[PDB]
Amino acid sequence: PVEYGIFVQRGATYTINAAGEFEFSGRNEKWDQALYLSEHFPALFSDVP
Amino acid sequence: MWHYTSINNDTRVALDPKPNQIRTITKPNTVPQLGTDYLYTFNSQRRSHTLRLLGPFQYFNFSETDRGHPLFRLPLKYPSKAIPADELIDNLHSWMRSVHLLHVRSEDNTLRYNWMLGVYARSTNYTTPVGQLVVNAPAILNYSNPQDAFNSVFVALGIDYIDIPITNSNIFDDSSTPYNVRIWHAPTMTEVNHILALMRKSTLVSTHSSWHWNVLHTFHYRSESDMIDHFAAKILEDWRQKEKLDKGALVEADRVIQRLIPLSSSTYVQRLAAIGALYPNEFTENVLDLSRLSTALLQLSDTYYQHANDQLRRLYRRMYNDSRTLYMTQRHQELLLAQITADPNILLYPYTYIFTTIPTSMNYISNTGQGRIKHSLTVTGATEHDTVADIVLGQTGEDVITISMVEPMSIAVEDMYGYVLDTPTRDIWPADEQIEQKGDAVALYDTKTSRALGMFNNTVRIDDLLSPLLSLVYRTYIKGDTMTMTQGSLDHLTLCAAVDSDITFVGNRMIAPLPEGYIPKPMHRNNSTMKMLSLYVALKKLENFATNSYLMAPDTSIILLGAEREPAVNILRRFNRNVSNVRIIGMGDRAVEPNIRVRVPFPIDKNISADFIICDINSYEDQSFESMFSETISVVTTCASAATRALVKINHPSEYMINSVIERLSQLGGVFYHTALLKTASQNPYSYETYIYITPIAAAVRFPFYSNSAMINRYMTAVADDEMPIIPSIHTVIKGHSNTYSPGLFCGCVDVQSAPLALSQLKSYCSEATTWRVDSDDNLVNIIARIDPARIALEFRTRSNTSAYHEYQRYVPNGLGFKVRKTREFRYMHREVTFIHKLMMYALIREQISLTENMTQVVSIGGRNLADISVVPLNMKYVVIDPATRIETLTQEKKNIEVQSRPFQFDAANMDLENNSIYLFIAVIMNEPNGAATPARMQMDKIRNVATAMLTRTNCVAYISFYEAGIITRLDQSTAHKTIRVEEGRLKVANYVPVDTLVEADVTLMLRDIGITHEIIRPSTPELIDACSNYGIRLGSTGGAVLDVFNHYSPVIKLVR
Amino acid sequence: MWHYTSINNDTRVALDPKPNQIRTITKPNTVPQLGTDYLYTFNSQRRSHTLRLLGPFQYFNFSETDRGHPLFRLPL
Amino acid sequence: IDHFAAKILEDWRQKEKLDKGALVEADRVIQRLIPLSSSTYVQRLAAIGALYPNEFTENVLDLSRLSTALLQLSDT
Ligand SMILES: Nc1nc2c(ncn2[C@@H]2O[C@H](COP(=O)(O)OP(=O)(O)OP(=O)(O)O)[C@@H](O)[C@H]2O)c(=O)[nH]1
Ligand SMILES: Nc1nc2c(ncn2[C@@H]2O[C@H](COP(=O)(O)OP(=O)(O)OP(=O)(O)O)[C@@H](O)[C@H]2O)c(=O)[nH]1
Ligand SMILES: Nc1nc2c(ncn2[C@@H]2O[C@H](COP(=O)(O)OP(=O)(O)OP(=O)(O)O)[C@@H](O)[C@H]2O)c(=O)[nH]1
Ligand SMILES: C[S@@+](CC[C@H](N)C(=O)[O-])C[C@H]1O[C@@H](n2cnc3c(N)ncnc32)[C@H](O)[C@@H]1O
Ligand SMILES: C[S@@+](CC[C@H](N)C(=O)[O-])C[C@H]1O[C@@H](n2cnc3c(N)ncnc32)[C@H](O)[C@@H]1O
Ligand SMILES: [Mg+2]
Ligand SMILES: [Mg+2]
Repeated sequence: PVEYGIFVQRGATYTINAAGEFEFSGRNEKWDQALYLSEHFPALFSDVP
Repeated sequence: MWHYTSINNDTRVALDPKPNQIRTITKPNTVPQLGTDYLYTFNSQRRSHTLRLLGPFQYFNFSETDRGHPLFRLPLKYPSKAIPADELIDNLHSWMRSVHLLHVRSEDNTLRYNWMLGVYARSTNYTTPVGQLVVNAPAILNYSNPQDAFNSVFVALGIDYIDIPITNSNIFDDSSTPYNVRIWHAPTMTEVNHILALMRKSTLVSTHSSWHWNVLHTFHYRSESDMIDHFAAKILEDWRQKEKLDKGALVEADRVIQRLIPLSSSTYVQRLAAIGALYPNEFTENVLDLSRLSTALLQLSDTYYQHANDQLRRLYRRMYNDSRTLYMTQRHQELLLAQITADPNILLYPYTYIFTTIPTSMNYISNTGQGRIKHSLTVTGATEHDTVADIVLGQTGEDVITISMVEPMSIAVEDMYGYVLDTPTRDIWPADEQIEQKGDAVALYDTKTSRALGMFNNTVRIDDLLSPLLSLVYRTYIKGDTMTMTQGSLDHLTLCAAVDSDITFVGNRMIAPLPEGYIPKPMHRNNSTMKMLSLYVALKKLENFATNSYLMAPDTSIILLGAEREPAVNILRRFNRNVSNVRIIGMGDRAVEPNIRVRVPFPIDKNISADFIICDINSYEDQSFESMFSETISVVTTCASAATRALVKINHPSEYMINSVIERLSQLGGVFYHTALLKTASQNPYSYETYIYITPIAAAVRFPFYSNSAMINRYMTAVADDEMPIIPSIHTVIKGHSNTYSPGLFCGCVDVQSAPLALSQLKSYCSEATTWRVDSDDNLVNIIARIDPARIALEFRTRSNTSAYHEYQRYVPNGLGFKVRKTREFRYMHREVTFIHKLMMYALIREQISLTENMTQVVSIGGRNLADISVVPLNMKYVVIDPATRIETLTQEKKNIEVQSRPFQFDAANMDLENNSIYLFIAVIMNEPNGAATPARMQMDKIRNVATAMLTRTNCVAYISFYEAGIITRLDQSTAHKTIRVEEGRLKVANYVPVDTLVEADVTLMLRDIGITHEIIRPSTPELIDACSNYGIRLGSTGGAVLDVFNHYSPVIKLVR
Repeated sequence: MWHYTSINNDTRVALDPKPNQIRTITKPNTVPQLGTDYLYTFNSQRRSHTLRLLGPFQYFNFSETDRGHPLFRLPL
Repeated sequence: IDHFAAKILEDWRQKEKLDKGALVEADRVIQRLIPLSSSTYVQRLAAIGALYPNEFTENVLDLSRLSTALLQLSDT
């Protein structure tokens, strides 16, 4: 629960920026496949420490 | 120094081991050592472990079997703290044993070992065709010519390329790699040209200007962003390297152009290649923030895409249109040519343009990293402003800037216990003087003293003023850090006042260590605690001046007549614990135990006596003057009768009150009373309350009555104020050249582009202005800038609005401050006493000057850096005659200020006083132009010359400041003079050489002999309140103790015609 | 000394951060420090723990998820 | 009642500083609350709180049970 809080505060998604930096959502939204084509990715697989 | 001087060399090839070393490249017998074999580190903030193998191993692919080793399990094993060095060394060593590269050692000295292929084949566990080739023919890894190292494997495999995974530099992160490198079979330059041209037909690939092992290799990125971070890291590398070559220093550069060439890439990479090629001045200036490097580069490419400079814009655009070409400066190309000369068959990128670099004259200021920039704004500059729009400063959070009402005073602990004396002057007290002084005293008391004086006396309490120092001493005693101090030292007293517990030394100069688990609470102090302590120290200093120990003598006693809790009685009882037989008691009408509760005058029955008495009596009740008078008189009467050394308080020290007290001591039979007015450093800075010091002496006291004494004038000059006290405003709008701002300070924030503008506008009021961005990513710059009246009196003399705006725009964006820490500005900053006395001088002379009619100009001889400018009205011309003054003909012409820049000639024949002029001689008469003090007879002589020279002029007014002799008599007996001294009987203000002082009587007699009209005036209390209000200054403690005796004894002669 | 001399000001508004600081108002990179970020104390007589967050955080509602964090389990 | 009493302490202290005439960074000129609807006992608290009785300056009341002291004071 604790690490989950620390992770999910960052956001459940992110977008790669035009500069290439990651930009996490900051929000705990449930993912939907409609997002798969959206700019967003799931945050678990960001591989960002 | 144009030509680049660099030894180019294939460092990656140099890193490849001779084959014989491969057997022991792991150094299996000996443990890996930090800083040689590896470089472990733990970023505790990020909580991220980072192990970096050194030497050949820095390039190392890991088989999944290698990852199954415990050494890689360690960072997960220690989420919080650093991996202990024993476990790191042991595990890394065992894994180092675990690795063994395939090789065939051979005698040839020309041979190397294809370490890349060796480790790679190992990491795949020899399942790739390269792995089979190596496992079957390990000798193929040996190579003489670096290129044929791969050509052998290509001809042997029949492939046109291999695609090697890249190493992650830290071995702990296992994250998927951004890209992989692809080694090509292209032995000739022509094959390389073909592979490049084909490479421009396919997505997300890029390559180096030249390749290691002289074999062509192309990066292939798994995503666009990965390419962007790669390109940015390389642009940093080439920019730094070119920065070293430009300085001309020899460099061991791996290749002349360290940055990448896109072959196929997105728009954003083509932008990166273009600004990267440009070598923009902005990198050398540190204008970009490197925290988010690629972003900075994108924005920079934006500014270049539509640059004001046509050359730079057309050059950037050209670089963007043909990104596959490698643009490079001519100085690079000559290096490339030298390299082609040394190694004729070397491969390097064929498509290249040699542009001429475009010079830019704009040197941006910069300094990344913590630290606010403390600007000193110029009054004027090259920029001409015209009707500048008002510059709103944004609201700022307390997360960034807090505004404490008063600056706590930084000070040595001993200085708190200093005090100043003022001995009586008058030999007699005529009855008419009694009626006059009583009239002034009753009239003053009946209408309460100045409201602004009260606002200051209550805003700046001594207790909160000394608080950080006392709490600091308590905080060090609690940690056990404090150790040595003398038994009688003032530091011992401060220690007794910092902590509730009894202290006992284990021996000389060594206090007892705290018992374990015991942390005694800080000693409780009301506002009058430190003051009572200082009056005690003053009593010990008055019994004899030689003493360093402040402990009472055995079989002696003291009383603190004013008492409630009376914490000082407790701190004193605790200070003298090792002394036998020392009675110490409070004795107020409000007294709590230990202190006895009793009214003063003492009951006829009760017997009270002591060798010392510190009265602090002060009725809370509002009362008629007759009752306050009789009460204070009876208080001093019993205080004198009960002790040989009373130290009575006087709440309303009018000349009438103190003199009546002396008349009362004169009335008592058979005991003549020496007496002196006194004021400690521990008193509230603005209190006019004074401690009269009574003591019998066998001789009758010549000159016992007071008249125009310093401590008294600190009180009586204060009176009901015509205007309401000036509350310090916090301005947020910076109008251009308004002159409408009340005393206080600008504070707030602005967008950083607007920052140079605001500095160009707040320069009109603020003399100096601190600024800072709070973060690299936060565009606003916070700005604090207090309003200096001297800067106003200077800048508003004429309507021109020039400033150094062109300099300030050099600052943006990194050049004007950075600080994450919250900053705490004060509405009332600390100042040394001499400066405040100077401002009181300026207030007195300015109010005196506004009264005069029809005066053409103010001539401040010895005016230094325009320091007297606050006095002179904005209309009349100002003139400086100080040799020390710097010349600024633009500022002089623009602000109506003539500057002689020559020594003044005091000889009467050389004198040239104009009619209708105001000649300022503020503390200039006492020194020679080189700074050596003039002898006092020479001072009185030059005063006599300025006096006689003015005798002819129809309208003129001199203001000759000088020091009265009496002050040396007072500072010989006082203690609270950290700045002022008395070296061999001469005054020594600030850092100036000691200077002999004039006597007031001989000077007034001399001016009577001259026949000139004269008046010896000094600044008053209201002038002090004016200085402190207008400047945003609080007086401080030692300054408040010495200011009365010092300012009263720096008279300003007022010659007039 | 009759007239009151006071600078009135909306301190609660002053406590509200500029929006840019909100990203780092937690100061996520660096540990909270006593007396600046928080003010812990333990009244041993009353046996009562008392943690008081400083700065903007002094005004802070807690989601029940926030209460499920171990930090709030400490006094027990 | 406890809220009103805490606010009466606050306004009494602040007014105690303004009466001494020292400059103060007060958040608002009258720190204490105004009942809009309340029981009798709160109306008493608002009344003595408004009075600024000499008894606070003299420390005649005991602050250990502040509201009670204020109720008795409103009685007197
Ligand atoms: N797997 C593996 N990769 C290597 C080896 N040597 C070099 N590389 C990779 O080759 C790429 C380009 O080679 P270099 O030109 O020597 O390295 P670089 O481009 O100057 O950048 P750095 O490797 O960070 O110093 C780099 O990204 C390295 O990761 C090796 O021995 N084994
Ligand atoms: N070389 C280069 N071209 C640019 C740049 N910015 C815009 N362009 C040109 O403008 C076209 C698209 O313009 P925009 O959509 O406004 O660019 P952008 O992606 O929004 O980037 P920004 O200008 O920072 O807002 C591109 O095809 C480019 O040719 C730049 O920074 N560098
Ligand atoms: N404003 C005010 N009115 C009071 C106070 N005490 C009594 N009264 C008046 O008296 C009426 C009721 O009197 P009591 O019943 O004796 O009051 P109480 O609640 O017993 O309180 P005590 O007088 O302390 O015994 C109320 O309606 C009030 O109008 C007081 O302290 N303040
Ligand atoms: C300004 S207070 C400071 C007292 C003491 N210095 C302390 O440690 O707090 C002076 C006290 O003297 C008391 N006092 C007033 N008139 C007195 C009198 N006539 N005789 C004895 N004490 C008196 C008052 O109660 C007042 O609280
Ligand atoms: C006390 S300082 C400046 C006076 C005043 N406090 C101020 O700041 O404007 C006096 C300066 O006058 C200069 N000075 C000394 N003798 C002078 C002389 N005979 N004529 C003109 N200037 C003199 C010295 O260089 C010295 O720095
Ligand atoms: Mg490299
Ligand atoms: Mg509040």
